[PDB]
Amino acid sequence: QPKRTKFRKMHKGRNRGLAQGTDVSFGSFGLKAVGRGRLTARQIEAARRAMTRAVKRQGKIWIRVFPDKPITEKPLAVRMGKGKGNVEYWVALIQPGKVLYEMDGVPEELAREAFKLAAAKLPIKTTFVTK
Amino acid sequence: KLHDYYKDEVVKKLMTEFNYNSVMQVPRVEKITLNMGVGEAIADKKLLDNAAADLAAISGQKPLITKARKSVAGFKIRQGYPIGCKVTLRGERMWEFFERLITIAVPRIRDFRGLSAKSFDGRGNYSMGVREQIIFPEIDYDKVDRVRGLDITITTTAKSDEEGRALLAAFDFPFRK
Amino acid sequence: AHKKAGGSTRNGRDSEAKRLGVKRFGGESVLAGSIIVRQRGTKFHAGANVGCGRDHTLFAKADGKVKFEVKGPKNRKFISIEAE
Amino acid sequence: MFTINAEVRKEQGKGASRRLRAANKFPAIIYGGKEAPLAIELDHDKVMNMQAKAEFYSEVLTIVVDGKEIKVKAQDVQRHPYKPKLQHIDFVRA
Amino acid sequence: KKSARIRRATRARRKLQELGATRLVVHRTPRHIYAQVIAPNGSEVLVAASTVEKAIAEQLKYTGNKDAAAAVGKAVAERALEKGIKDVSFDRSGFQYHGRVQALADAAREAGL
RNA sequence: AUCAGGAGGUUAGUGCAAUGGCAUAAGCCAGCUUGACUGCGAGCGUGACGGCGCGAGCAGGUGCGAAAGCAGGUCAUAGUG
RNA sequence: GGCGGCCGUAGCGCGGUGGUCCCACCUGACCCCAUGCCGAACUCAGAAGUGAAACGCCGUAGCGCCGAUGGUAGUGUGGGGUCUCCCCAUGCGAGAGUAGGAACUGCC
Repeated sequence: QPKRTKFRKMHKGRNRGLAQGTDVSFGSFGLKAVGRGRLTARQIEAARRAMTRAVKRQGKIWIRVFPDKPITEKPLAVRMGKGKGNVEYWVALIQPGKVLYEMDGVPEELAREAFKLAAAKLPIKTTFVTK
Repeated sequence: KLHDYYKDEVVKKLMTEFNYNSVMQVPRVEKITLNMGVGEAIADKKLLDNAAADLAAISGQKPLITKARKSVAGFKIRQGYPIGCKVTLRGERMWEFFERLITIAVPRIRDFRGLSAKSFDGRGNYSMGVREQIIFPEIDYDKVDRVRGLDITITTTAKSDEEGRALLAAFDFPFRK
Repeated sequence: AHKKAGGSTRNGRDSEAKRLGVKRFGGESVLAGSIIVRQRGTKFHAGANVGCGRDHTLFAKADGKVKFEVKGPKNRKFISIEAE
Repeated sequence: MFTINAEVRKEQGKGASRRLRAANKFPAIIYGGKEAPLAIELDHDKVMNMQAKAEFYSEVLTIVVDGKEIKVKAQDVQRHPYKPKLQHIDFVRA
Repeated sequence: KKSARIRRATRARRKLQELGATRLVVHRTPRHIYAQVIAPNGSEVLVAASTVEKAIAEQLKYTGNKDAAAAVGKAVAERALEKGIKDVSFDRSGFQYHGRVQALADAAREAGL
């Protein structure tokens, strides 16, 4: 699927947004996912809102990858109208070795349980990384 | 005459006791622009005649009638309407009209003040404020209809309020505080 | 009137350009090659364009410009057979 | 002062490197100003556990290549993708 | 190609380089006048003479007039013919007509160039 | 609105749908002036095929320029049978 | 400052310092000559005053550009397996990184 964006027509809005956590200090942690895959904005919200709703203990939870690749669909016959932007909103491109969610935290992992809850929402076997 | 000493003698002195720097920058040549009073509105097709007719007596040559750039904007302006009419030139002329202007005929008006308010604030271009009735040694006393009163400007490249005006009060008076 | 809808060029036809002028045999003073019109300067072999280089050779004939900013638009300095 | 054993990179290549990584060994390059750069073959197991210790990059590592030490410090470490391991590390004589 | 700084000042001339000959630059100073016969590839000056050198002969009046510009042309050209050059083009970078440069050129031909 | 100063390769502008080119400029302003000349060839369009077009000479001559030089209409590619 | 050589690593910014030898600024416009409106341009003349803009030297490598020592991803090419897919052989190696050059050289 040739990477896409817009410069076309305006579609729906972002189901995501709340970056959460404080960004006064930049860290280098994360949660890598072995395997490339396209994740829609919605599923990203469910996973993000899953951990954020569990890491009430603190914060410093952040995400680097965001959906920037639109995908249109077409319901009915066919013969006039390339594609409209429906349920299929922006989608993020994840690399075989890309870090998605990283939380600035020293060995006190209380979010591993949160990342686990989210790891069951995105279609891809993710693994927990300390580095 | 009394004008050459101001660019070799009374220029180093005003740069020693309260400056401490080089020789240049304070103060050159470059033409001096002499604008005219807005002739628009006053009357109709006229005044332009008595104009350039009196502005050609105190100096040489005659003003030119130039228009603006044909480019309509957000204002009531047509295409091809004489406006501005400005002409400035030098070479060695703008040096004497700084003598016979502030020496004679003044103080010699009728009700001259003496104290002037702080014209500029943080710039170089000063200011002015003369009335309509003036008496000059280079103008007839009885034969001129409609008295004219044009301002007087001076371009300078200063950097601070002080260090300046100290050269103006070196020949052009009065000026009390 | 004015233009709109941002984009690159604007689609055309099939490129009409060749590359005549062996410049290693007989060569009458004329346009050596064909791609873009209007250009002067080179009076002999002056094949010189950014890259690995360029070249031509042998042919005694005064003047001989190129096509334009293409196959060595730069103007070198003289060149002929070996002893015309 | 961590003491590690190593050799010299003769067959410099990705193919030869993979045969070493399979035997728990990875390449490395050492430089030191006037000293001519040198590519060696360090032990994977050892270095891996030693690089985990922060002080690893601050110590004057005593790498004994073949039969003699060199004494250098760690700079950067290139990790492997699909399998979390050491791919290549840079060093500087100290 | 783009226009070099020299081409932007149009002081040079590529049309005179395509021939493969020499030039006859005419430098002018509010005090003296100079002329040279420089050849391509750098600033190779074969022969040259200054109006100040004209005094060596027997010059009295000023050296910043027209009659002086013509005297220099005859000198620079005379020395040129002694060198081995016959033809030469005029190269006056920025100047008016009928000026001192014209008198310099007219003087060069008077010699044999 | 205008004018003065500073920053500013230029995103301006250049007739036209776009790309490419250009600033002590093919851009702008002003002045001047007007080569859109005649005749005849060589070359260019994988693969032969006309009209037409274009680049580049020669012979004789119009315009402008000091001259080289520039033109076969308007920077090039649609406005034709 | 004069006078040469090499002669696009001399694009473009920036620093120190020196010669009243030289040179722009500057200064003055009587005249040749010239500005459609303005000796500003143009052109001519003298040199009070500096080096604030040249030039001679010489100190930074930013950025452009031209070379050199080291190498992962990517990629050329031909066989292997494998659900997709991936691997191997072989010629190189993104781009990052370590360095070279801000003139060089003779004479008065």
